[PDB]
Amino acid sequence: APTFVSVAPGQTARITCGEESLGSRSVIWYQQRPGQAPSLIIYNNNDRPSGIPDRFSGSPGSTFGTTATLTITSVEAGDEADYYCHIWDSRRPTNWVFGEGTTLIVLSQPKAAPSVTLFPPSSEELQANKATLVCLISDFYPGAVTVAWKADSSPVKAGVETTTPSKQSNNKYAASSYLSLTPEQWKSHKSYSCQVTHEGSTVEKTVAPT
Amino acid sequence: QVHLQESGPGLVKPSETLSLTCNVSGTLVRDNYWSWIRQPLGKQPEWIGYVHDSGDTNYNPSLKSRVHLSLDKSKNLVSLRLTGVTAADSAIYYCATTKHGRRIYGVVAFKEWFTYFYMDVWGKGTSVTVSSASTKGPSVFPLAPSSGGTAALGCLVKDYFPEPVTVSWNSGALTSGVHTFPAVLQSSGLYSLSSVVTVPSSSLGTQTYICNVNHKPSNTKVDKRVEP
Amino acid sequence: MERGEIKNCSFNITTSIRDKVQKEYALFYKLDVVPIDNNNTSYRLISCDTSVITQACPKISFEPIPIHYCAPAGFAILKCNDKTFNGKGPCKNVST
Amino acid sequence: TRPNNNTRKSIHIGPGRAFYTTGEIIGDIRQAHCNISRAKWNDTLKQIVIKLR
Ligand SMILES: *[C@@H]1O[C@H](CO)[C@@H](O[C@@H]2O[C@H](CO)[C@@H](O[C@@H]3O[C@H](CO[C@H]4O[C@H](CO[C@H]5O[C@H](CO)[C@@H](O)[C@H](O)[C@@H]5O)[C@@H](O)[C@H](O[C@H]5O[C@H](CO)[C@@H](O)[C@H](O)[C@@H]5O[C@H]5O[C@H](CO)[C@@H](O)[C@H](O)[C@@H]5O)[C@@H]4O)[C@@H](O)[C@H](O[C@H]4O[C@H](CO)[C@@H](O)[C@H](O)[C@@H]4O[C@H]4O[C@H](CO)[C@@H](O)[C@H](O)[C@@H]4O[C@H]4O[C@H](CO)[C@@H](O)[C@H](O)[C@@H]4O)[C@@H]3O)[C@H](O)[C@H]2NC(C)=O)[C@H](O)[C@H]1NC(C)=O
Ligand SMILES: *[C@@H]1O[C@H](CO)[C@@H](O[C@@H]2O[C@H](CO)[C@@H](O[C@@H]3O[C@H](CO[C@H]4O[C@H](CO[C@H]5O[C@H](CO)[C@@H](O)[C@H](O)[C@@H]5O)[C@@H](O)[C@H](O[C@H]5O[C@H](CO)[C@@H](O)[C@H](O)[C@@H]5O)[C@@H]4O)[C@@H](O)[C@H](O[C@H]4O[C@H](CO)[C@@H](O)[C@H](O)[C@@H]4O[C@H]4O[C@H](CO)[C@@H](O)[C@H](O)[C@@H]4O[C@H]4O[C@H](CO)[C@@H](O)[C@H](O)[C@@H]4O)[C@@H]3O)[C@H](O)[C@H]2NC(C)=O)[C@H](O)[C@H]1NC(C)=O
Ligand SMILES: *[C@@H]1O[C@H](CO)[C@@H](O[C@@H]2O[C@H](CO)[C@@H](O[C@@H]3O[C@H](CO[C@H]4O[C@H](CO[C@H]5O[C@H](CO)[C@@H](O)[C@H](O)[C@@H]5O)[C@@H](O)[C@H](O)[C@@H]4O)[C@@H](O)[C@H](O[C@H]4O[C@H](CO)[C@@H](O)[C@H](O)[C@@H]4O[C@H]4O[C@H](CO)[C@@H](O)[C@H](O)[C@@H]4O)[C@@H]3O)[C@H](O)[C@H]2NC(C)=O)[C@H](O)[C@H]1NC(C)=O
Ligand SMILES: *[C@@H]1O[C@H](CO)[C@@H](O[C@@H]2O[C@H](CO)[C@@H](O[C@@H]3O[C@H](CO[C@H]4O[C@H](CO[C@H]5O[C@H](CO)[C@@H](O)[C@H](O)[C@@H]5O)[C@@H](O)[C@H](O[C@H]5O[C@H](CO)[C@@H](O)[C@H](O)[C@@H]5O[C@H]5O[C@H](CO)[C@@H](O)[C@H](O)[C@@H]5O)[C@@H]4O)[C@@H](O)[C@H](O)[C@@H]3O)[C@H](O)[C@H]2NC(C)=O)[C@H](O)[C@H]1NC(C)=O
Ligand SMILES: *[C@@H]1O[C@H](CO)[C@@H](O[C@@H]2O[C@H](CO)[C@@H](O[C@@H]3O[C@H](CO[C@H]4O[C@H](CO[C@H]5O[C@H](CO)[C@@H](O)[C@H](O)[C@@H]5O[C@H]5O[C@H](CO)[C@@H](O)[C@H](O)[C@@H]5O)[C@@H](O)[C@H](O[C@H]5O[C@H](CO)[C@@H](O)[C@H](O)[C@@H]5O)[C@@H]4O)[C@@H](O)[C@H](O)[C@@H]3O)[C@H](O)[C@H]2NC(C)=O)[C@H](O)[C@H]1NC(C)=O
Ligand SMILES: *[C@@H]1O[C@H](CO)[C@@H](O[C@@H]2O[C@H](CO)[C@@H](O[C@@H]3O[C@H](CO)[C@@H](O)[C@H](O[C@H]4O[C@H](CO)[C@@H](O)[C@H](O)[C@@H]4O)[C@@H]3O)[C@H](O)[C@H]2NC(C)=O)[C@H](O)[C@H]1NC(C)=O
Ligand SMILES: *[C@@H]1O[C@H](CO)[C@@H](O)[C@H](O)[C@H]1NC(C)=O
Repeated sequence: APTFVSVAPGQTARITCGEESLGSRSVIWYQQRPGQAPSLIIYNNNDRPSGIPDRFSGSPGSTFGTTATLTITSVEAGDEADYYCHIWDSRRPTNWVFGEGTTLIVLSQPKAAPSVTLFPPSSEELQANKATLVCLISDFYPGAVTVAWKADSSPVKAGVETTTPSKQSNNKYAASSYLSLTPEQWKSHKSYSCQVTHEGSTVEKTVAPT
Repeated sequence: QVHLQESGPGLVKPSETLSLTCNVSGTLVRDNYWSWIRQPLGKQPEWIGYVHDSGDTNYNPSLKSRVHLSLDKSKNLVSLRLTGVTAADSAIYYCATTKHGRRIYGVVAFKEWFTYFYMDVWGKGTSVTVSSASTKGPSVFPLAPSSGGTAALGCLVKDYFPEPVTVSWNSGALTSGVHTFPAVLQSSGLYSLSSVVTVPSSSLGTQTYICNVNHKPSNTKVDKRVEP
Repeated sequence: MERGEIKNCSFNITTSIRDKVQKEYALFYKLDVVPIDNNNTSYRLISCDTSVITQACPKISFEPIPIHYCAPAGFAILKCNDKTFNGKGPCKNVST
Repeated sequence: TRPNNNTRKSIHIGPGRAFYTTGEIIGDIRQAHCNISRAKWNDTLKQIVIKLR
């Protein structure tokens, strides 16, 4: 389910999952931080292993005609993740693929402007008749940004390969961009520029040949 | 302390068998019920099957005809073997202990109970790619840090197949300010990334800096000194 | 006890009205029902072909209300007021 | 007890009459049974045998 509830800090999140119940179920929950192994959250329906606080709680698998609801009380920053279900119903057979990745997102984040660090083709790379420019964009919120390249006040059409902002371990995001050239193009223009958008505030770094 | 880690090949052609392994540490391999899990990028985790020392070994119904699991007392691992792979099989494969419980709802005397499993602590994750194309090791070039008391510095890794690549700064000694950026899949079907650190201007005394790069699928090991 | 004691069955019937053959689905017990020929997906009610089944109205109740047999006039009903009576034979503590 | 929580379903064969059946089962599916103390029962069987003898 492409679903995502949005909550404020010190407020309650109702993140439901799975189809509706039939018999007595036992629904194990999981948490998935971006790029990390899914830590276990709850078993069977409300008890939890070591490390999980009392903020976490789930639907008692003892009612029929009810989805699995996971409650996160007074949410904070770190609670942001992709949550899943492992549904074990008495009448419906074994679930080998997990539930829906309900994405919990908090509402009160400080907007953050990025940290661009432009880099020219290294002296070593040009020894092999190849040129590549790099624009590393770090720690910004939210994760959406339009990168623009300019060769001395002139838009660069191709050779540009911008990534998609992948989430940092913190609430921030981080993305990267490359401008492939030829050495001849590189030392031709007096400078190349990497304009980047917050989005909202444009900002640029500029690098020149020596 | 108890933990574990798994390993793999990274890339495999459509034919042949995907073989994996999973080290164990802190507890014995017999005592636990073991389970392998795979998850594609973005998609939900998919239980593959479980296993115990006795040979008590059942699989996912879908992939049942292909998957073949096993253990070992000597090496103490979890040995998966997925035969007849496919593009769809490209995913990251996790290793995890499993704890079991009884869920009696009716009367234990005549069944009326179901037995459920949950996996308490996972591995790190092993990447798998299923592509026709063959492997390339990266081309590694260092960046140019310079041009008061603040500064930044980096290292560029490019043109390789498949993901992932490992990068550690100065043999893992340096850590603060290190920000390895995600790769980019170039139009010619090759990934490329970079790593970057922030060191202040205090760096006259030949501050040895070396970005160690490891692309296991091509067994290549490249390290490079960055100096203005 | 997992041979199929509760069974989910379908069948076509004409409603209150002869202008609707409604394919209806209902539940039955393995005893209450009996198969035909090869065990296909087909069954028939346990005694439908050989008997007349009558649905007892739900309004009625089978609760066992106690009952006394009051005797008519010019007659009498006697009792054995003994503790341990054989069932057959002479009584001693008798009453009307 | 019959542990199952059943739902009534009136299918009207008509005209002014319907045939009721279980529409569904709200919850788990279970078996009917009867509980009796085996101590009480077999100590009762002791009462019987001596008067059977
Ligand atoms: C004829 O004769 C037959 C045979 O004799 C008889 O058959 C019996 O039928 C009954 C039902 O008709 C059936 O009862 C079920 O029993 C299930 C198993 O219970 C036993 O095991 C558990 C688990 O054991 C493990 O864990 C223990 C630690 O807790 C550990 O000690 C064990 O070693 C083992 O590792 C055990 O916890 C139970 O002990 C509780 O129950 C005893 C009574 O049996 C009681 O004396 C104990 O004190 C203890 O009570 C505590 O817990 C209850 C809550 O469970 C509290 O209310 C008390 O105040 C105490 O704190 C048993 O030893 C059991 O799982 C079933 O109950 C769950 O399932 C039904 C539906 O499946 C639900 O409706 C229930 O509400 C309940 O659901 C809760 O628990 C499950 C899983 O635990 C969760 O998934 C649910 O979400 C829910 O949990 C939530 O709510 C609770 C509060 O309710 C809360 O605490 C949680 O945090 C959470 O928020 C059900 O009771 C029995 O198995 C069956 N067979 C036998 C042999 O008895 C017939 O009945 C007879 N018929 C007639 C007509 O006489
Ligand atoms: C004996 O055998 C017989 C023979 O089969 C059995 O007979 C069956 O009996 C049952 C009930 O006893 C009948 O019920 C049907 O239920 C389904 C339920 O749909 C669910 O599944 C959908 C698909 O699931 C997918 O995903 C799951 C995993 O999650 C997977 O397992 C599955 O394979 C599949 O891949 C879901 O999409 C659906 O969820 C939807 O709604 C959620 C909110 O509740 C929402 O969160 C979801 O995102 C999603 O949007 C649900 O969970 C019904 O589909 C079916 O009929 C509906 O659909 C048809 C079209 O196909 C439509 O014409 C019907 O009118 C009806 O649609 C309305 O009713 C639904 C609820 O009944 C409702 O969910 C719909 O949204 C829709 O709602 C409309 O009406 C309501 C008022 O009622 C109104 O408020 C709304 O605004 C809207 O206007 C039935 O309901 C079977 O039909 C029946 N089969 C046959 C062949 O007779 C019998 O059960 C057996 N006996 C026993 C004891 O087992
Ligand atoms: C007809 O039905 C009857 C009923 O089932 C059958 O006879 C039954 O047989 C049972 C044994 O199989 C027997 O149970 C034993 O009872 C003894 C005494 O019972 C009372 O006391 C115990 C303990 O309570 C104590 O503690 C409290 C405080 O907590 C005090 O207040 C008490 O005064 C006591 O001091 C209670 O549990 C009971 O409910 C009664 O109150 C017990 O001694 C006995 O325990 C063990 O020791 C016995 C030897 O001393 C031994 O014979 C018995 O087998 C027990 O052995 C234990 O250890 C072994 C090995 O580890 C283990 O395998 C066992 O499972 C057990 O744990 C039992 O509790 C019933 O009392 C008895 N009932 C009747 C009415 O006679 C009869 O067979 C059957 N007939 C037929 C033909 O089927
Ligand atoms: C009341 O309740 C009933 C039960 O719930 C409901 O019954 C349903 O009724 C509908 C019709 O209203 C059915 O749909 C029709 O199905 C027809 C299937 O016919 C097949 O069987 C014929 C005879 O049976 C032979 O074959 C079976 C195979 O299982 C054997 O078991 C038998 O012993 C016997 O041997 C057969 O004559 C028929 O014809 C095909 O084969 C011959 C021979 O080769 C060909 O010459 C012919 O051309 C047919 O083949 C071609 O045509 C069919 C057309 O559909 C193609 O599929 C086929 O691939 C090929 O191209 C065939 O073998 C079908 O012909 C009809 O067109 C309808 O589709 C439901 O099947 C039936 N079941 C259920 C559960 O619904 C009823 O609906 C319900 N009514 C109310 C009031 O709701
Ligand atoms: C619809 O459903 C009905 C009812 O379910 C079916 O009705 C049957 O209809 C067929 C029609 O042909 C009748 O078959 C006859 O079978 C005669 C031989 O039967 C002998 O072998 C049987 C094999 O069963 C064994 O194996 C299964 C698993 O494979 C076990 O579950 C089962 O318990 C048996 O295991 C024992 O035996 C094996 C060796 O075979 C050992 O290795 C094991 O360790 C076990 O010891 C067997 O079941 C038969 O038992 C019957 O007879 C003995 C007396 O000899 C009696 O004591 C038993 O209680 C039981 O009644 C038997 O040994 C064959 O000779 C004859 O020609 C005919 O084919 C069958 O009798 C019908 N059954 C009933 C109950 O009526 C119907 O088939 C089905 N239809 C469809 C389309 O699905
Ligand atoms: C032959 O059979 C008859 C009939 O069974 C039998 O007579 C019965 O005797 C008993 C007493 O032995 C009577 O029981 C009494 O009933 C009256 C009401 O009918 C009660 O008031 C009595 O209660 C007394 O005891 C209580 C105990 O605490 C007190 O609370 C109370 O205040 C009273 O003191 C008592 O229950 C019984 O009614 C009669 N039955 C009839 C029909 O008369 C007779 O004994 C048998 N004879 C032989 C030789 O077997
Ligand atoms: C598992 O750990 C052992 C050391 O105990 C090591 O020899 C082995 O190579 C490891 N396996 C993998 C796949 O790294």
